[PDB]
Amino acid sequence: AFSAPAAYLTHQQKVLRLYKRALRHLESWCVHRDKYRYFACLMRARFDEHKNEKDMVKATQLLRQAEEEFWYGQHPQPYIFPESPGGTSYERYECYKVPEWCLDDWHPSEKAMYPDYFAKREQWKRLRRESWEREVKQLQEETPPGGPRTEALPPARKEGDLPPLWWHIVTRPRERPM
Amino acid sequence: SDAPPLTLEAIKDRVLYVLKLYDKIDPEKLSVNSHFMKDLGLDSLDQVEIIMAMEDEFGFEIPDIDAEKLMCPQEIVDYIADKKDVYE
Amino acid sequence: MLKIIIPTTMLLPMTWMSKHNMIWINATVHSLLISLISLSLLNQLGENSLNFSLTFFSDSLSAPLLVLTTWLLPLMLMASQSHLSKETTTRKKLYITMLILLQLFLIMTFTATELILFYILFEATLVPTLIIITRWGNQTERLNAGLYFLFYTLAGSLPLLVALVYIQNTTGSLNFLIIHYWSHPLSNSWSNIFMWLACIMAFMVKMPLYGLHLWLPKAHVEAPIAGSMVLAAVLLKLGGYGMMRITTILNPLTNYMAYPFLMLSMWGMIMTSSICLRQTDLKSLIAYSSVSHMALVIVAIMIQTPWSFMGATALMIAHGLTSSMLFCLANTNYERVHSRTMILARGLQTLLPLMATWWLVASLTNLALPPSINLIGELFIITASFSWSNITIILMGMNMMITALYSLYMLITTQRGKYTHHINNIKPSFTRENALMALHILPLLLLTLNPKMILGPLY
Amino acid sequence: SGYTPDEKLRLQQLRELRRRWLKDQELSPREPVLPPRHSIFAVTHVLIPVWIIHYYLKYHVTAKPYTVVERKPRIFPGDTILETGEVIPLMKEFPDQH
Amino acid sequence: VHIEPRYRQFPQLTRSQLIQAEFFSATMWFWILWRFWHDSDAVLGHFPYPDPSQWTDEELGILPDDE
Amino acid sequence: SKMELPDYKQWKIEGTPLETVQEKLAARGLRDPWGRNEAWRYSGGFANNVSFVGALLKGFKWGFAAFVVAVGAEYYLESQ
Amino acid sequence: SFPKYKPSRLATLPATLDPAEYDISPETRKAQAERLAIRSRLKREYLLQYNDPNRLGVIEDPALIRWTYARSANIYPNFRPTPKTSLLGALFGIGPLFFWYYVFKTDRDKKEKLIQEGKLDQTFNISY
Amino acid sequence: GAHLARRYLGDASKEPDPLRMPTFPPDYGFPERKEREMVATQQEMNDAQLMLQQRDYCAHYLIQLLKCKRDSFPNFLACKHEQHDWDYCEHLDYVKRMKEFERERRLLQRKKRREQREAEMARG
Amino acid sequence: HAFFKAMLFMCSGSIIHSLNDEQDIRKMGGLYKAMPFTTTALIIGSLALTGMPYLTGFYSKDLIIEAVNMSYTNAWALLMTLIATSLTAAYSTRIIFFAFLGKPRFPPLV
Ligand SMILES: CCCCCCCCCCCCCCCCC[C@@H](O)O[C@H](CO[C@H](O)CCCCCCCCCCCCCCC)COP(=O)(O)OCC[N+](C)(C)C
Ligand SMILES: CCCCCCCC/C=C\CCCCCCCC(=O)O[C@H](COC(=O)CCCCCCC/C=C/CCCCCCCC)COP(=O)(O)OCCN
Ligand SMILES: CCCCCCCCCCCC(=O)SCCNC(=O)CCNC(=O)[C@H](O)C(C)(C)COP(=O)(O)O
Repeated sequence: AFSAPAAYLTHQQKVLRLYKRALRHLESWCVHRDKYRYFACLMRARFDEHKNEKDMVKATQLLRQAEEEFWYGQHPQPYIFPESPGGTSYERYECYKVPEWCLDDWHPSEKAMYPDYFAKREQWKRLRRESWEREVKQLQEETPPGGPRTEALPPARKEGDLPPLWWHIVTRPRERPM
Repeated sequence: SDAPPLTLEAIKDRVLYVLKLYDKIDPEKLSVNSHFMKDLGLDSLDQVEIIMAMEDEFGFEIPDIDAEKLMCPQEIVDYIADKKDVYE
Repeated sequence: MLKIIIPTTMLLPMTWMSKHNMIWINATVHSLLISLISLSLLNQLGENSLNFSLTFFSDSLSAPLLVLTTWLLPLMLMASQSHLSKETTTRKKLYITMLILLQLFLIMTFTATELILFYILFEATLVPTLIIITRWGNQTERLNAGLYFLFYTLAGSLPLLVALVYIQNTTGSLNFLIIHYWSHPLSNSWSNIFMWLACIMAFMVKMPLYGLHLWLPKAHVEAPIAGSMVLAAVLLKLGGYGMMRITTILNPLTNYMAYPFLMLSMWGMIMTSSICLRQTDLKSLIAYSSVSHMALVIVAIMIQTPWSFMGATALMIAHGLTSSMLFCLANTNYERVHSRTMILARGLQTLLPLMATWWLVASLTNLALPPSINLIGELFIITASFSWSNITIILMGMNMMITALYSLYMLITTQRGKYTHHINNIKPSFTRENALMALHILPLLLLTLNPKMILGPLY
Repeated sequence: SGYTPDEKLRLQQLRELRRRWLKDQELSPREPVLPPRHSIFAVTHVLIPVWIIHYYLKYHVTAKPYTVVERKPRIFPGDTILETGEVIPLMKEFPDQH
Repeated sequence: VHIEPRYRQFPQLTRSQLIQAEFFSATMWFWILWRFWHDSDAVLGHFPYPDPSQWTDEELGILPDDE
Repeated sequence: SKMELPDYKQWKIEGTPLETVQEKLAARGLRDPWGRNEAWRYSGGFANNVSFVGALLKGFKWGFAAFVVAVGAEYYLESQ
Repeated sequence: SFPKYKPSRLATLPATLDPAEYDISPETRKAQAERLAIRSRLKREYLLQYNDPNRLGVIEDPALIRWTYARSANIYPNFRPTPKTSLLGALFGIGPLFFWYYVFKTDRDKKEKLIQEGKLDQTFNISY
Repeated sequence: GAHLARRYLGDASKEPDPLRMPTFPPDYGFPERKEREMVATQQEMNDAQLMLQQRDYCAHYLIQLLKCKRDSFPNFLACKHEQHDWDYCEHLDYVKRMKEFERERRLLQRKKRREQREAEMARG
Repeated sequence: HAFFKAMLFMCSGSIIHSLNDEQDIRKMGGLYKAMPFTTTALIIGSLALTGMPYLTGFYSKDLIIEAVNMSYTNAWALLMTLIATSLTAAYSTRIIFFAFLGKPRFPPLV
């Protein structure tokens, strides 16, 4: 969610992700904590059995048949954390998230209430306006001629610089905005 | 009403709690700045079990791409804080 | 009928002699006043129509249509003055003049005593509409749309002219009263079959009948907002009114000449409703919905029962109000984001709540929620069709489902979800837009209390 | 394994900025600067509406035939009518299978 | 009534919720026992079920197969 | 208000099913390094829980006592 | 070993069950890097306008415009009368009309010749 | 159930069919049969508005129960004797129907036994 | 059915709110003691749903099963009705066993 993805997953990343998925589905099957703990240790052991394999081909085939086993034996209804992409509360509070630019269309009578908040907002807007050009120039400096290669962004490097393209990351609404 | 807003201090106490409840980590020599692989001598599977314990702790799931890099307790604290919108 | 007509004509020099900054105010005030005066045609005798003079008469079929026309003019003025702000004074006066001439032609067409005068006014409505579409249309495609709107209409209406003059040569009159009292059966011959077709096809293409409907998405989508409003609310109803009048000289031939038109209208009802489910343009969706509704009206007129005629009248009025409201709602968002694509702006309920309420109410009347008059008309037509044949319920039932589907699809796509992150120029709703929506909606809701007014002559 | 130097530095900078923004979303002690009988519910919500309805039913709705129709009341053997003073005889001396 | 979290311990209980819960459970059981004392017929049946093979042919009116 | 965490030193898996898991895993040459994380689910007020039939019969004692009191009063009242 | 999962149209093949992602060659990795680069260049172009302070309005997307144009206006210029196009057009266009004509005409003929017989149970049917 | 097992698996010829029953005359095996009488008049069941399925041979006890429930209204637990009487009449009606079923079954078995075995004594 | 099914839903809601908007029963542990009143209410509602004698469920459901047993009815429908009557007891049991008995399985911030 926060990190730039890479062009591909390594064998090691695939193996770790399969480890996590197998553990979570096993916990879904093994409801109770002790029984899950037992079978999770058995899983870790069966996983460690092929830990130090040097033949890449046989390691790949082990991973492949392990994925086939996981698919045949997965839980049809695994546990999902409530705010996770399948959870019962996944996007529950998206109707409460209002972008900050809406505050500029407020009537002056609405901004009469909350004077301090809006003064501090004018300060933030000044900051963004005075940082933008340095951000653009820095991004043009640090980027190869054939366009960027990944979605990674550089930090600030000078005295009063801000990390380029920061406004919509810093001014997110909230995750419980009301 | 529901739960009180999380404070970085409660977060970090909780992460350290789960970390000393882990058998492969020395309690009298674990610090908020201890590297998992480098200082405590763990491997990737230990680190995976640690993130899974952290999601069991705080009741929210962490994506695999982001986790690959939570290699010290302070990084877990920062991740949870920036995710749940805690500044203090 | 002169009392309604002269003031409408007066509106013309009143707007040509007004100050540059008062044209909208003056036109709106006096349009509303004219609408109020017209409201007095709803008093109907019962047994027969009110015959003011040899030239004009009003019916219970006619009275609802006239009130809707006069009421639609001020709403068109409210909807127009936003996108016409940059225009010169003379061109704004010309636009208002087009709208006034259109209202004048429409009022006369509905009340003309005889068919030749009805034909002339029914055809005269083409010129201001074409000028509005092609001169004030936003896109390049408007020129093509204008040609489609003109040619489809004339290809139907010229055989009607030939048929009408032939009928007056053989009968001696085209006055509607004489036509009714001296009606005689149409034999089953090739001559009578082609007379039937020439009497029917113009009104069929006006409705439009499925398969002769291709002009309508073009013209209704490429027109300015007031053009679209008058094209959907009133101009489609010329076909229904004319067919209801003309089918008195066509019996008993209609008994079997109606079969292909009934088949086309029922299956094309299903077809256009399904089309609305996969539409990327928001105006295109409202246009096809209009087509689906008018297919129902065509069925009602072709089966020739009192319940079907009552349902057809109610559905014509209700559709005229709802379709105009939906076009105005789409135009507000278009004014914001300058694109007609439906998935461009999403989650608008978070940014504009009262406009979301207007959207919900318009979508609820479009799917004919009881006890709205949309459902009154649809239910009466469905019952008459059931009497005509019990198998029509399958087609009617299917249509009801698909209509609910695409109506709520439009509502959910535009109002719900999360807002597009990039668009940041969605300003609060203006008082003008909210008042326009309310002036569409309040009359429809008010009509439920007194259903008989929009029911028609058969009632 | 883990972040790169630039990744960590940028996350730290963005973190400081975000925490300042969240801190400044707080309200000061004055922010909402706003500009300048016991049985009353049962009488306006139960008593007044039942006055209007009972008036409406008693003098308007029941002023026309067949608007309020009540199914006729059950009669049993041994009952006494109120209007005529009739008495319906009892019912045929049961076989008395006690 | 101010209850605060406890972090891995059994939550804090008030006397009111316990007394009310026990009172209503006991009420349900008392009601069931009272009813079964007074209306045991509604569960066990009241009228005897007859056995058709207990039926003579004199009361049942069939002749002895020679007529 | 402002509580803090109990000492982590107390969560011990002995006397709990986690001890049985530990011994059954030692019988395989394995070990569980997470049991002290779960020990709190068995340690305290969650030590002893009822069975299903004992749960359905929650308020049966008080209810039966009140029922017998009432039917004894019936025994003793229609004697007037 | 275990029963196999076979994909279909409305339930596709999972990525971990795809033999293609376990048979990797250097050309595959170069393709993946090219795709990532294209995604990255597009992302930067979008974020430079998204974060711009002076930008007010709706950022215009040529991909969306291409989609709507292809779905509406580009369809007829690319149409050819083909055996497939013609047969499908005839079927889906006039088939249902004649089907429904047959159904309704048959039903109404039955009902009318049934009325002529004096046999329909039309009592109480005043409204029509 | 056992009657269903006998009818659907055994020879269904030997079991009464619930739809077409009785097939034998009501006076066949009996010398004299007293025809069932009624205690409640048509007018009484019409003035009580019982229901058209509650107007059986037990309806007088139902009128008893209904009048007694209306009379002792607030005490909804006072109509116990009346309810028991109506229930008992209904139970006796039901056992009469069971006797009819059983009577029908025996006759069919008896008729088959006598008819085809006189065919037996006629075949030799 | 209105009474006890509305009560069952309200009990489930109190559970969900107490456990931080969690609805999966696999993460609900021993609440028989932690939520005593909710437990009492859900047990009484489960006993009413299953037709426990002299309860609201009993008059309505036991009479229905009695009438379905003693009428000229489709045999398959009767068999399916009986199997469903057993299924009702089983699902009710699943909720109580999983949600109220055993050890806690929810996160530690109680
Ligand atoms: C895409 C949308 C377009 C709009 C839809 C327009 C619909 C127009 C269709 C007209 C409906 C029917 C027309 C005439 C009714 C019957 C037609 C004929 O086939 O019926 C038989 C007629 O027999 C034969 O069929 C003769 C007609 C065959 C020649 C016509 C060519 C039809 C081919 C289809 C071409 C498509 C036409 C539409 C162009 C777009 C009846 O037998 P008969 O009793 O003896 O004749 C009755 C007339 N009498 C009494 C004077 C004798
Ligand atoms: C936008 C598309 C709309 C297309 C509409 C086209 C169809 C219109 C209906 C038919 C048009 C021509 C009808 C003629 C007008 C009626 C006049 C009339 O009734 O006179 C008839 C004459 O009838 C005719 O001559 C008509 C013959 C047709 C000539 C033109 C053919 C054009 C195409 C005909 C088929 C198309 C009609 C339906 C198409 C609908 C659109 C798809 C009888 O008079 P007599 O000559 O005196 O006969 C008795 C004395 N001996
Ligand atoms: C009920 C749900 C279904 C469950 C079914 C799932 C079945 C799973 C069976 C077991 C799967 C295997 O053995 S998969 C066999 C794969 N073999 C190898 O990976 C050998 C080479 N080892 C390495 O590359 C690294 O050491 C690595 C191991 C990645 C760790 O690295 P760190 O230490 O640097 O983190």
